[PDB]
Amino acid sequence: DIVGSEAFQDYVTDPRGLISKKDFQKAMDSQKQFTGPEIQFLLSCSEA
Amino acid sequence: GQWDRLVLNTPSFPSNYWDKFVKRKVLDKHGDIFGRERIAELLGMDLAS
Repeated sequence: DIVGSEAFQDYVTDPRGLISKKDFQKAMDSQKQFTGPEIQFLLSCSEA
Repeated sequence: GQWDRLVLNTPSFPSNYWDKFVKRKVLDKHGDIFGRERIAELLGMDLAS
């Protein structure tokens, strides 16, 4: 669902469409879809 | 629907109607998801003020 979120699309900076790790953390925190402990699990599962 | 967009930024939107906190309720409901500052600008209100 987060791909269609404007509050994360604006945080997307790379022209190729890539989103920085810190920016993607801040996007989750702003959208409040996932809580703090879940943030780390999503970060780990993300393609580092 | 297009015409109703004029009173969004006006400071007299809840006039001639019982409720005067409709903008505040809309802000408190949609700020966390669509951006609190964006909704404040849309409704013509200042959170700091």
